[PDB]
Amino acid sequence: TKVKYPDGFRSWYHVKSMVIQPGHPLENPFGGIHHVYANAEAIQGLRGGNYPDGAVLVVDLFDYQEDNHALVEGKRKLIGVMERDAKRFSATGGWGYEGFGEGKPDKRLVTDGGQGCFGCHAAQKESQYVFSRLRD
Amino acid sequence: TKVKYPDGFRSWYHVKSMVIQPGHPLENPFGGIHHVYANAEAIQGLRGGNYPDGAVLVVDLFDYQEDNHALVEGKRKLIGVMERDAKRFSATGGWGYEGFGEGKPDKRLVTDGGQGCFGCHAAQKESQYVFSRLRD
Ligand code: HEC
Ligand code: HEC
Ligand SMILES: [Zn+2]
Ligand SMILES: [Zn+2]
Repeated sequence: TKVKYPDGFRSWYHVKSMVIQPGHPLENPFGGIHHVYANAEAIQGLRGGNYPDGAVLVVDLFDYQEDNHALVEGKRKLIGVMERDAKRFSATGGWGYEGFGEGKPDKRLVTDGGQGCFGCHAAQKESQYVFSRLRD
Repeated sequence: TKVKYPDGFRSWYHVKSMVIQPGHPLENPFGGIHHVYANAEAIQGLRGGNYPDGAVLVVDLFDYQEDNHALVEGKRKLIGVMERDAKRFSATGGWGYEGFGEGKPDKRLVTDGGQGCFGCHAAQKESQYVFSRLRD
């Protein structure tokens, strides 16, 4: 009942990106440039299907440096991972919630079995707990 | 002698992102959040392998909006496209250069056979006229 580290996530479908700057309510700790990645299974959910067991969403969070009016990606801060399993992750609405510090499998960030993650993602129950929207 | 519209580039490997903000010397026309994509052939060349003919790099440029210390992706402004053909695009260092307004296949932008594009990209002869570097 631990989220598997999503090996190869970096080769998945890039869903969207956002910059969270200092002053954002979520600055600690989602401050930075982030990219959302979906595996094949998660794409079915993003396209308007039911999220199937084995869907994985990853949010990939980088530091950035403001250099002469460019924001330039620096070090990877962490990844967030949502792993679909309606049974095993039933306590958090069928998604397993995990963080990996610097995107390393040995740096698990989640210490409450994902209740805090779920507490915010709950606001999106009607879109199956996923904020990101597919775009061209 | 024309660069093909890179159908499906949104499914390709996401190489990197950067934000160019007001004040940047390249604000016209490179202002916004841009995402770099690489097909399989392009990935070979980015890894320090060589670029096969049919390698395609895309730079996907979005407008952004400020939204309470978040930069949020808005409308697509354009895509830039580099298509590898050592012989056919030999006048511009073996890469064909094209822009598509709003990434629409019908809004081709380049009028000088890509000499303008190649001029800036020539700074990067040492790495085959590619600025982007693979990251983790
Ligand atoms: C609100 C106060 C949040 C808490 C606590 C957590 N997340 Fe979150 N998450 C949030 C938003 C507003 C977004 C969308 C960002 C965007 O670019 O639109 C996200 C996104 C994710 C993603 C990408 C999938 C998606 O739902 O869009 C993942 C994989 C994700 N978040 C995981 C995650 C984990 C593991 C958390 C606990 C450590 C967590 N999030 C907390 C808002 C909030
Ligand atoms: C300098 C003033 C530039 C001119 C004119 C053009 N491009 Fe460019 N390009 C430039 C930089 C500094 C970068 C890297 C951006 C980053 O995030 O690192 C790019 C990138 C591209 C890419 C992605 C591949 C790469 O080399 O990194 C493509 C596909 C690309 N640019 C195409 C392109 C075309 C078609 C142009 C003429 C319309 C063009 N570029 C002009 C700098 C400059
Ligand atoms: Zn403020
Ligand atoms: Zn600035």
